[PDB]
Amino acid sequence: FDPAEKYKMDHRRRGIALIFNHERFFWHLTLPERRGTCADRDNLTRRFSDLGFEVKCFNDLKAEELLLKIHEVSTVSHADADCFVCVFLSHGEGNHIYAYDAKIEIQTLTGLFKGDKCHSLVGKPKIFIIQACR
Amino acid sequence: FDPAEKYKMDHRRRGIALIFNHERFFWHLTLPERRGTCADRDNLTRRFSDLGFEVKCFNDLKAEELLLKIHEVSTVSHADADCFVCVFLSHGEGNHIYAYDAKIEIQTLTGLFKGDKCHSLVGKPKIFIIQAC
Amino acid sequence: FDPAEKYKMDHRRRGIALIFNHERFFWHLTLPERRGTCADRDNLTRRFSDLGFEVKCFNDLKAEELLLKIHEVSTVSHADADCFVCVFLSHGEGNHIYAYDAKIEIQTLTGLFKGDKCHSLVGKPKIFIIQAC
Amino acid sequence: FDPAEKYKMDHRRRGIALIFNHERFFWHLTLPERRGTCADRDNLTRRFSDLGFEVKCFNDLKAEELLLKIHEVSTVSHADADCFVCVFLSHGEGNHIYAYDAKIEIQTLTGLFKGDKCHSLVGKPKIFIIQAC
Amino acid sequence: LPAGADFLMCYSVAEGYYSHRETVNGSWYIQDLCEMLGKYGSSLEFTELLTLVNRKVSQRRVDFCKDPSAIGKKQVPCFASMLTKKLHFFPK
Amino acid sequence: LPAGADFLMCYSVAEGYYSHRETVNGSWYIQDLCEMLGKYGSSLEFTELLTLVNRKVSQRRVDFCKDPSAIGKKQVPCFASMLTKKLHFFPKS
Amino acid sequence: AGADFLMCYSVAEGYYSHRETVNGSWYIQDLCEMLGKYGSSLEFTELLTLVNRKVSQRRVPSAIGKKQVPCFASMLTKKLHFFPKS
Repeated sequence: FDPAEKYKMDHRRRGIALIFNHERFFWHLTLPERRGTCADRDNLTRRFSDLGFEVKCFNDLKAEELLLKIHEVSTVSHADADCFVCVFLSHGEGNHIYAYDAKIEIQTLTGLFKGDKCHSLVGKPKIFIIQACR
Repeated sequence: FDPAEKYKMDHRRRGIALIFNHERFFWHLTLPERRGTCADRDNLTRRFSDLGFEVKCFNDLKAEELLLKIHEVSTVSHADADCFVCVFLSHGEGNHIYAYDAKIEIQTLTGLFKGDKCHSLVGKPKIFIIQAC
Repeated sequence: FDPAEKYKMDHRRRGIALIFNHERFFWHLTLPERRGTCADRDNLTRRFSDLGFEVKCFNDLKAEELLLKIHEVSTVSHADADCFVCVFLSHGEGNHIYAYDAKIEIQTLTGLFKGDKCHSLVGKPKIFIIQAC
Repeated sequence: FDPAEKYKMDHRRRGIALIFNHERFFWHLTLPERRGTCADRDNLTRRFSDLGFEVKCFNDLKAEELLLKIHEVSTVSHADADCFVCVFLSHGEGNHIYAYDAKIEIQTLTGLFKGDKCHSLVGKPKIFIIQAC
Repeated sequence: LPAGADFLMCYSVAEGYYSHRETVNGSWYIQDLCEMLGKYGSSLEFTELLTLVNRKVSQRRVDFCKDPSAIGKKQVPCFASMLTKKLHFFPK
Repeated sequence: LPAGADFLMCYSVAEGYYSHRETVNGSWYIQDLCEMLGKYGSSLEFTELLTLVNRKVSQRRVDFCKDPSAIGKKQVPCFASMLTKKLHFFPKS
Repeated sequence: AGADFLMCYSVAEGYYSHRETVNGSWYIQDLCEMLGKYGSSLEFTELLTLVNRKVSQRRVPSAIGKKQVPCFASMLTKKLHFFPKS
């Protein structure tokens, strides 16, 4: 037993840094809001990439590629990865539908990894970074 | 590889804590000097014993019972021990021959482990606390 | 900007380590539960005292001295204290009234210090340890 | 009294990293040694630069330029610097003259600053990395 | 679960997991917490200590051969920090 | 918030606190997270880094003279750990 | 010697320093390796203590039982960190 034990972070890859932008059901998007979202994504994309992550970005505007993306992340093997990161990004001052749809997505995204449902991530860090406002 | 790697300290014993007083060839021992040395010995004895060490104290006054003590500690197995501590204590503004004897005693005390010819302490910390002038 | 910055823990006292036991409306309480509760309270009490805490214990059995205890902790000063600890201990597989009562007690306990509603703890660590079902 | 007190490293600059190479009086300098010495200076220059240091390199081959370089470093104010670093580099196998000159050079470089002559570095870490044989 | 600035919420079991019943020795989470307070309380930063407790408790097993109904069950604690600095309990 | 073992849940704001609106530069929480990731990510332990993010963000204020609407309010982030070990992101060899 | 001095020695007394190779020397290589990874975070004497291990475990002439054992002497009064400057 060892108080300074660290997670083993010496696998071939770091892992996927998934970045999800919650965009659907949000109207009256101001210019500062639009370029801030792009600022947050780009900033997150740079910083995680430099730490060895393979950044994957997508949104919920289409819905076709949403399901195609959600099932892709479900079936991905992380056997050669150190960890997994998922950033959920959304706007403040959202309407009732927007906020509610956020919680469903957050429950779903993390629902895919709860109670060790992804066997290649067992014993490996699963970091979830959530920016939301009701 | 680990930068937080610690020495193994889960052995049966903590180890011996030798406390040596250099006294011989000191001819005018004042009251503060006498009590101070006692205060230092007692204080060290208390702190190291509470840390689990086995405190063994002695001086170099009686040369007959010194030689036996050096052999007493030189032949010891530290296999069941975490580490080894040795404190050398001598007085200040001592005479010429007193200071010289200190250096030879320190080189001899340290040499008993310094060549790595105490095999049972290999890979284990050997701590030497030295008070001299 | 110091990335190794630490809370200033140099006040005259560490602070109170409150140990709360949720006992009321529990009507089973077997031999292991009975003595296990005493073992946890005892174990907790010894460890926090060794870290300098002023340990305070009570339960919700007597509603009269419950409110008086709740009121005293609401009003007592922490200005000479480093931090504040509160430990909430409740049994397992209690009834539905027992479990619901626990949620209300936890919210109230944490609500006494919530936002920054207790001024002599502003900018000081507030530690809540919770065992429940 | 903080048992985890750190040096205040919040000045404008980190400070100077002095990389000195002892070359003079070394005869028959092998190519590999020339490459290794370059590798050490380069590696040291890269690592300290990334830690914020203004790295300054020089050797003792030229008599005049040496006196000018030591003079330059002797009259630098370290008021807005966190610390001072000096690396003495010298070749492994070298003649009695080479090894003697190294010793005199090391005492000269540490003789500056020492005690507390350099008042702008008083209370600040002074780090000497010494590779002699 | 409304908290506040400089709060540290330490939980005995995360949601969707099982809490081992009380024994004569106490509970798994408090025993381990106390063990770590005894050994590392004076020196370790407290969230690092809490992380050890997440490890010790999450690795505790019952004798599944004696009780096969317990198979699949483990206790995984959790903590939630709104601390803004490192927290140490150095001797006063 | 059903989360399993080895999870680390990082929140931009706790309950009963305010989120500063999106600007051209982005958001407070993500700016600071990213400033810290870029400065300490490859060296410090990740929960230590997130504690710095808790501080930086929670210390952020706005000009109360121009906008005295948002006064007496701050953004206080939070994180929930079910990690069993220290987490470092040292450069991969 | 001096107050707040730190003397980092490549080889201690009674021990042998390795030959200079084309890739540099053992001491500086390992020192520089640790600075690269641990320099911005770790306390510098902890970092020096790592170098003591790294160089002492290195091995290469019938004198076999042989290693370079570095040494550091600290007259530092506080912890030394090189956290990235603003």
